[PDB]
Amino acid sequence: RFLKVKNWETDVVLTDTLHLKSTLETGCTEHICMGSIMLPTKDQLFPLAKEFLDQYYSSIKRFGSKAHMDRLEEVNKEIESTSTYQLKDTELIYGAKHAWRNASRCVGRIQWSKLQVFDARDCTTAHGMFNYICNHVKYATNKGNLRSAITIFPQRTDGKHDFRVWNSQLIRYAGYKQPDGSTLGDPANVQFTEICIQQGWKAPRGRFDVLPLLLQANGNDPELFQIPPELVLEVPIRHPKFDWFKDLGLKWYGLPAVSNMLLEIGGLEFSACPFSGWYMGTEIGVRDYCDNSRYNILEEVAKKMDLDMRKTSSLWKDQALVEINIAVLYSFQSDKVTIVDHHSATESFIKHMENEYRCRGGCPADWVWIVPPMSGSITPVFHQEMLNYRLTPSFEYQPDPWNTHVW
Amino acid sequence: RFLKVKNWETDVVLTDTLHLKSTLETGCTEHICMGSIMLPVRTKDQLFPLAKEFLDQYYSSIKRFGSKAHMDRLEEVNKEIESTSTYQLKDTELIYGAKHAWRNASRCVGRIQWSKLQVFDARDCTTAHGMFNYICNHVKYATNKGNLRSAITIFPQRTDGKHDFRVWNSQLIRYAGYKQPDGSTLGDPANVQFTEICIQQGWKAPRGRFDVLPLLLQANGNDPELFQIPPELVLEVPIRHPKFDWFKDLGLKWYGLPAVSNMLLEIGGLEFSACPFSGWYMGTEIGVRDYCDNSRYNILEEVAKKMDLDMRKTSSLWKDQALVEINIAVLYSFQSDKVTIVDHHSATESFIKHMENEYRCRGGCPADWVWIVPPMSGSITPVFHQEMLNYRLTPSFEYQPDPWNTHVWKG
Ligand code: HEM
Ligand code: HEM
Ligand SMILES: Cc1cc(N)nc(CCc2cc(F)cc(CCCN(C)C)c2)c1
Ligand SMILES: Cc1cc(N)nc(CCc2cc(F)cc(CCCN(C)C)c2)c1
Ligand SMILES: C[C@H](O)[C@H](O)[C@H]1CNc2nc(N)[nH]c(=O)c2N1
Ligand SMILES: C[C@H](O)[C@H](O)[C@H]1CNc2nc(N)[nH]c(=O)c2N1
Ligand SMILES: [Zn+2]
Repeated sequence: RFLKVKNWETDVVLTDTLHLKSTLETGCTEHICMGSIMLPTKDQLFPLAKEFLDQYYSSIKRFGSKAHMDRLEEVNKEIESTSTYQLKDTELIYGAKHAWRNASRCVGRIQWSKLQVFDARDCTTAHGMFNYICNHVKYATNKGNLRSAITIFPQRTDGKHDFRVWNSQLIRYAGYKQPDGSTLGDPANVQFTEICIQQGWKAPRGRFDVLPLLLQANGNDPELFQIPPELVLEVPIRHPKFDWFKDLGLKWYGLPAVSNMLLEIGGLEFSACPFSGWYMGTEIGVRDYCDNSRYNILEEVAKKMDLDMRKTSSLWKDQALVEINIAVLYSFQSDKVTIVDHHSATESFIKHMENEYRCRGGCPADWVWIVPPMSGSITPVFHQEMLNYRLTPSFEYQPDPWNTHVW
Repeated sequence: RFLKVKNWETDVVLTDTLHLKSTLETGCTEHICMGSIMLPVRTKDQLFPLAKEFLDQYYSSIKRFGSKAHMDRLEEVNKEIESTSTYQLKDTELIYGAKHAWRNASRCVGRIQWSKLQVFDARDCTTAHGMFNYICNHVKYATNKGNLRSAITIFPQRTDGKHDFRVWNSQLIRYAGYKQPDGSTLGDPANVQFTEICIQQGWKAPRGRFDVLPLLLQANGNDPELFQIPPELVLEVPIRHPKFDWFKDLGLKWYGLPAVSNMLLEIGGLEFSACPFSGWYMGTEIGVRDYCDNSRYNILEEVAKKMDLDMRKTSSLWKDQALVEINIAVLYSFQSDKVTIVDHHSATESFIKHMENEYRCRGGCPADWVWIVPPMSGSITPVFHQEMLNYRLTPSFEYQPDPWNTHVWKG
């Protein structure tokens, strides 16, 4: 019931007590581990509220206070009357920060307490949503000196008045299927791109077309908006040794901003809660550029390097992979856009774990997602045992809106 | 019940039914995933159902389920159990069992080869000297002058837990580690404790960076005895790089034969506590883990210096760059010397095909993603994108405690 995790590089052992507070389920059982699977009423509401308010009031050293009891009573009375309840600003900010703190798949959580929370609960329309999002984008970008932020739209009511950002991320490149049979731009975004066109977007059929926002307010029909180009900071990718690299025509955007997840706080559900931090280099250079079902540039790069691509054992793929990731980091750094390499980031995370174990009694972590997609065992997280469990508040996946939407 | 796994690169979906035959536990619960945790004398009572489960599987596999031969065998085993408190496997059952333990090993990427395993029956062995002879023969057969052949040698099963056969070496061939008074380490830091035991047991250490350890062999629960594997049987490979000529001067080599000797083979409830097995190396085992772990030979710095990489900031990815060159060198050396080796691209691609074949023919393939994905370049291998289900089937290979912690010394 008290669990130990070992680091096999350092022999440091940590003891986890925090998992006992866990409430949501894992997908795993005593007979089967699903650790590598990517996607495994009033009566319901009050214990969730209580659960949350207890941890909130504990966090401010006011557990068992009159203010605690009063709030507990006030929320209880409000649920009986209104079926739901509204969070105080203080609770909202606490909840969002802790959702991030509890994100077991996030290597960047050392930063969790430094998060700018934009309260957009007064938003009523898609145009309003657009305004709020432009402001988020500009604030977070900060001329390349990135700052973590979340913008939080009104909470779910009856599920028929959901606010949704249809984009999976605030900033992404379009995807187009060619009559050539091939794929132009980002293959991951082909279907979403069609929904944009079908809803009226005039696509420029390029390779790096920043997508438009598709915004849904109050359960109404979604609408299209274009982020001001001057608010989308992009970085042309060059290599600090290969002059030819620039001719590949690669660029990426500076702001990673996830917009499709569900924020759950104290039983309440925030269906539209876009959040952003800054990139770890491998996200772009390993996954975005080298994934086979993505931009898949390994072959082109290798040829420019004149590698023997006859036999896998020459490790030409591995060599190109490194150089591509070198270029990414170099290009962001040169243009003063915040970025972190996988060594720095995993090193920070180990320090964060040790802090969390020391100050909270644990840190839920998903090894499968925490270990970088390149050079795994030369990062300290590879050698770190991690316990994965679900704490609340949380960010959760939710179904894409086009499957759910009564049009 | 049915379970789906998805490959996120291809959208290929597979359906697992095999997990219904799972017995042993995972360590996980509905509240916690222990998927990245490294680690987790039997009564007649529990033994016969374990025997029966096994014998049912065996007779199904040879398409004689329910046959008179099947029924007589169950009969014969049941009686032998209630009479002698244990039982003996037939040669055929032993071979079937060993192959399936490998086939079931969810942490092994090399399982496409599982049906080609040479099984050496060493159940007639009685002394440590006899163990030595068997192990030399295994090493010679498996090495095959560089054309490596998978093999396993199976020593007598556990009886009361007081007469265990054990190979004290974690692997048959491995380099010594020596801790210096200044705190530095000569050789393989992983093997310091065991090296110290060997020395205490009377081994004369040459004290170099690549000293092959002697074998420490325990028969019938007696105190272990030291033996030196004939050097001419230990195939080694000097590591050089195809373009960097200074790489040879790093003075690196490795042995060709990876042979795990510290695990326990369970077949039909019987426990084989000494069952050394061998295959051939995937390059990253040596080039990534052995050479480049901070806790092992740790050569990243020296290599990076000789390549003259910018090492002042990690963002140059000097470590990643050096790591690739080292791994090219390992593969290059082995291939040049005609010693069997496989790269992590070939091996993972072969595993995916094996896994899919297993799903179609067997209804599943238990696999541990955390171990299957190679320790470099993870997502440019197809296993990274493959959802996997991890569960435990028997027969199986299991960890067991280190013998120096449990052994009762006779003196
Ligand atoms: C500030 C620097 C940050 C870094 C370096 C970072 C890094 C990462 C990385 C590399 C991943 C894996 C994503 C993937 O492979 O697709 C991830 C996942 C995740 N991050 Fe962080 N992140 C940062 C900020 C944030 C913030 C501000 C939040 C929320 C407020 C957050 C919440 C999450 C969540 C919920 C996941 C898992 C999402 C999923 O399961 O798909 N991150 N992060
Ligand atoms: C023939 C070529 C083979 C290849 C390329 C191969 C590859 C591998 C690799 C890379 C690992 C991970 C090792 C580590 O990271 O320490 C592994 C683990 C394992 N292999 Fe295979 N292997 C082969 C043959 C065999 C054979 C012949 C057996 C048994 C009959 C076997 C059983 C296992 C088991 C039980 C593990 C898990 C070890 C543990 O948990 O410590 N393998 N294999
Ligand atoms: C907040 C944040 C910071 C950071 N460094 N990275 C992220 C993820 C950004 C991202 C950006 C993006 F465009 C796509 C994805 C993942 C796509 C869906 N997966 C599940 C296949 C993620 C988010
Ligand atoms: C049979 C076989 C084939 C193959 N390609 N590889 C192996 C593993 C070889 C090996 C050889 C070795 F010396 C050490 C290890 C791992 C030690 C335990 N870890 C947790 C530190 C493994 C075994
Ligand atoms: C199947 C497997 O779970 C899938 O490929 C995962 C593996 N680990 C990952 N880790 C991160 N950080 N991001 C990912 O998209 C994935 N994909
Ligand atoms: C903590 C973690 O489970 C540990 O470092 C594992 C990770 N995956 C591995 N995978 C392989 N093949 N071999 C290993 O030793 C490990 N070590
Ligand atoms: Zn699990």
